[PDB]
Amino acid sequence: MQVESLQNLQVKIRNDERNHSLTKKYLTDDIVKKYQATKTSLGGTLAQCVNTNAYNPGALLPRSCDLNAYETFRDFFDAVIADYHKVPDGKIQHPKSNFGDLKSLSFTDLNTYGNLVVSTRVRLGRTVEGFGFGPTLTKETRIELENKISTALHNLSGEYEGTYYPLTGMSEEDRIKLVNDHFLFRNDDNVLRDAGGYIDWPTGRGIFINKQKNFLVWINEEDHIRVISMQKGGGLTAVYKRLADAIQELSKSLKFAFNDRLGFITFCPSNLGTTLRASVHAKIPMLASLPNFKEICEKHGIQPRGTHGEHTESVGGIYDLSNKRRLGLTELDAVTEMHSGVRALLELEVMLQEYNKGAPEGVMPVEPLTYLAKLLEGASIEKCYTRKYLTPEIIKKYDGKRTTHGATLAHMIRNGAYNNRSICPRTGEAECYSTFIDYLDPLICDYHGVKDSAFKHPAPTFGDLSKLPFGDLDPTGKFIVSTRVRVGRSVEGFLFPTIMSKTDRIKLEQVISGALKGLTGEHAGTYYPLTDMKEEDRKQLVEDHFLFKNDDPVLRDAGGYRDWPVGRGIFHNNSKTFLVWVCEEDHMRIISMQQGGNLAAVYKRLIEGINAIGKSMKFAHSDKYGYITCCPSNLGTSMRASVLLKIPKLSSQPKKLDEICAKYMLQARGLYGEHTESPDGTYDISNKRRLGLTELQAAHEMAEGVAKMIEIEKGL
Ligand SMILES: Nc1ncnc2c1ncn2[C@@H]1O[C@H](COP(=O)(O)OP(=O)(O)O)[C@@H](O)[C@H]1O
Ligand SMILES: Nc1ncnc2c1ncn2[C@@H]1O[C@H](COP(=O)(O)OP(=O)(O)O)[C@@H](O)[C@H]1O
Ligand SMILES: N=C(N)NCCS(=O)(=O)O
Ligand SMILES: N=C(N)NCCS(=O)(=O)O
Ligand SMILES: [Mg+2]
Ligand SMILES: [Mg+2]
Repeated sequence: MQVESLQNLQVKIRNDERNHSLTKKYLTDDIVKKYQATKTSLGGTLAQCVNTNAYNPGALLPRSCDLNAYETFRDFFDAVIADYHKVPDGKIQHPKSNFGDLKSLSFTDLNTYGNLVVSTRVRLGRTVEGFGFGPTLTKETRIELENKISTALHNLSGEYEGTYYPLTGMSEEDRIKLVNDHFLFRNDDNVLRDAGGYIDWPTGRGIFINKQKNFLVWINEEDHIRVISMQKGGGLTAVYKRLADAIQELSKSLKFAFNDRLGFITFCPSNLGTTLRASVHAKIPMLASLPNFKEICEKHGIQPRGTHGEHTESVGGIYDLSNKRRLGLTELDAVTEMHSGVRALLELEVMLQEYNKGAPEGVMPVEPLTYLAKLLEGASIEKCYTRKYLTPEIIKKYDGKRTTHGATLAHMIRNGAYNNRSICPRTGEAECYSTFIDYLDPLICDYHGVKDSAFKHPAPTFGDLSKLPFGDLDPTGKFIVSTRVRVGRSVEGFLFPTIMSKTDRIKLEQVISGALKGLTGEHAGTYYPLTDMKEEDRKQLVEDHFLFKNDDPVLRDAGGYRDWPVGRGIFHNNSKTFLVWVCEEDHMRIISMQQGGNLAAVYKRLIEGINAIGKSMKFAHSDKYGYITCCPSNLGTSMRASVLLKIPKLSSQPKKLDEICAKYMLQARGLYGEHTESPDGTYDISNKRRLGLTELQAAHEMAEGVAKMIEIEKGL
């Protein structure tokens, strides 16, 4: 196989902005210098290994010119393997082959759990010693390999009797039937092609199929052999045993390449070790719809794969589920993990289907309350309001309940269950605060530090915008970078961004963007739908502290990134002193900011903007809780006044900082908001409480708070 010089290949890969491969990562100048003239014992080169990465930016891994590539270019492959298979401290290791004691082995049929499994499949790969892969085979040696393999296949015992169908002179209608029946590989794998997988096609290739049609072998496609066991239903025990017996019989007729570090050698580094992939095709549309679906799979040791294109137009929800691991465990370990992980996922799909029977369409489905309650147990009952008030009495009273429009208690604790460092819930609609009042009301009192709960949250009280109890603090630029004040609002009649539907978002955005487009004067500006905004535009505004971020796991697991990015947007005036996030955590976030410390100018611009917006829609509001929001922490005024405060460096004593914080009902966030760290010792310094006080008071408790936190400056 003739390819470009290794150094050309490295340039192409490196200058390709789209390439994010492990090849790119580890194909270093040192590596290229060390290996550029080196040949394997079968005549292969590192260039032949990485060729495909140069022409397919999407591929994550290299391939191998032949089985000796792993040893000959070890500095390169070990790095790639250690990373991909997540090997601890790069001590790559693989245990001796072990399928288990077949006569005593039994796994429950996977259709026990909701009867969702169309079919079950297990496959292995093997390399035969003394032969190269695509880059280093000749036409005649590939045919010799093919003959050696088919010969051993014909000598297989009774259950494995069948027919070998070479790919050469097989009709295009037989081939296309076999592929759709899930029996045969496809033709169109560009990664494989540019790795040399289709040289001299179709000679030396074929498929073996037994009479029963539940065991089959691919010769010289992606590996020397791919050995496959499969049938309808969820009978994994039978599928596994059939595979294991076949490969043990074949092991006596063929010498398979095996490595003490890497296990069985394969063409792609992804398949080293067991090479074993045990899979089901299962109907799991609700589990598949969850925000953290992939991570839930990963956590159970399972990789999900789509099946899009394998069915008619209206067939959905069918996924390939398999053990993610290959390397550093036995075959028995692998299929056991597959079986435990898939069972758990399938059971979770049954629980979701039961628990969300009858819920509104497009509304996020949720795990059962007692399931999420158990995950929440990894959170601290002293820091986490979400857990502290989720008592056994609460679960008993509220499990099974829905608001009028479908919100549950399970919904609002879900972000906490999956992000145990998070400390507040995220509600689904305004009606949550009455429906689930026994849980939310004492949490609300605790967080906001209500002292006399006999009284209403004050009516909206913004004060006289002409004579304010603060003015320009007027600093230098020594402590305060930028002054900012924001409020959240909800629109009556709409579910919150957590569980609202796509169609809801489209209608909400229309209401709000309409009002925003009509703002005049200092508040006149442009609305930017996230659907039309470029990725470097968006990231600039985010790093400029103007736009909300799109990768917060806590908001993601609460439902807030569903149907992304439909109905999300940023509005701002030309100066960017006034801004509105449409449908992030809340329906609205109305923001005023500028460089400097002039809180009064910032505050005034904010209040004027709120009133103008409020002409076109009714904000959700209660006597007890004031302006209602997604998170209970943002009730009342829903107001957060803040500056980014360079305190070099009271950070030095983060307890002199935490004391000076608890002492004002103020909160410390990172440079880029909550759940971020602070370089520079620069701190997001805001008033903590928003309920049980007016908008003037909230901003004054901040002013006094910062005025004082500053003053412990160069007395230091
Ligand atoms: N559990 C299963 N039941 C039926 N067919 C399957 C199953 N798992 C995989 N397949 C089929 O195998 C073929 C190739 O799948 P692929 O994802 O490349 O798996 P592998 O890498 O193990 O060959 C496709 O037709 C796919 O539908
Ligand atoms: N005083 C400030 N100056 C500049 N940016 C700020 C200030 N306060 C908050 N931000 C930014 O606003 C964004 C929102 O983050 P977050 O902490 O979630 O605040 P909220 O959601 O209450 O608006 C973040 O990028 C944060 O860095
Ligand atoms: N083809 C296999 N075996 N894995 C996919 C890796 S890659 O094509 O993304 O490099
Ligand atoms: N409501 C927001 N964004 N944060 C509350 C604090 S936490 O729940 O994210 O820990
Ligand atoms: Mg495949
Ligand atoms: Mg936020």
